[PDB]
Amino acid sequence: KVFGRCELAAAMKRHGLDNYRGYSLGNWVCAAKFESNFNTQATNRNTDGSTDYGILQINSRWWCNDGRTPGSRNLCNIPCSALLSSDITASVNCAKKIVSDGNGMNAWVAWRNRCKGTDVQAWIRGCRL
Ligand SMILES: [Cl-]
Ligand SMILES: [Cl-]
Ligand SMILES: [Cl-]
Ligand SMILES: [Cl-]
Ligand SMILES: [Cl-]
Ligand SMILES: [Cl-]
Ligand SMILES: [Cl-]
Ligand SMILES: [Cl-]
Ligand SMILES: [Cs+]
Ligand SMILES: [Cs+]
Ligand SMILES: [Cs+]
Ligand SMILES: [Cs+]
Ligand SMILES: [Cs+]
Ligand SMILES: [Cs+]
Ligand SMILES: [Cs+]
Repeated sequence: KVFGRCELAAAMKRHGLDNYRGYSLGNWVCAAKFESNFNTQATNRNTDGSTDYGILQINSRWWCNDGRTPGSRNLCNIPCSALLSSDITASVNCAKKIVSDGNGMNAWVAWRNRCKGTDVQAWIRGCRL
């Protein structure tokens, strides 16, 4: 599923991500825009052999099992395919664990490089939330 910007903002809020660990909803929408262009089915292979899955491009190295990432963990206790669903619940639940891991949203390199410190409220401007 390719979400609309306001559509995704609303889903993320519904799932409790708005201000989770102090990160406003715009931060989450901005990260999804640059991670997946809002497409739940986004996959991207990393140089190390791990793969990133879904709207927030969650990495198999730590967070989900794909069966082909040697020496990895599965700390969200999910198959990585669950992160590609049109329903975002599993991605949001896993992202809550990731953002709580010590480095906040810097866990997402694209958030750090393209969202961090910007007018992230623009990503939710105009949305009925
Ligand atoms: Cl929308
Ligand atoms: Cl957009
Ligand atoms: Cl915001
Ligand atoms: Cl594996
Ligand atoms: Cl594990
Ligand atoms: Cl599995
Ligand atoms: Cl959803
Ligand atoms: Cl933080
Ligand atoms: Cs990647
Ligand atoms: Cs790419
Ligand atoms: Cs790649
Ligand atoms: Cs990525
Ligand atoms: Cs493993
Ligand atoms: Cs596990
Ligand atoms: Cs789970």
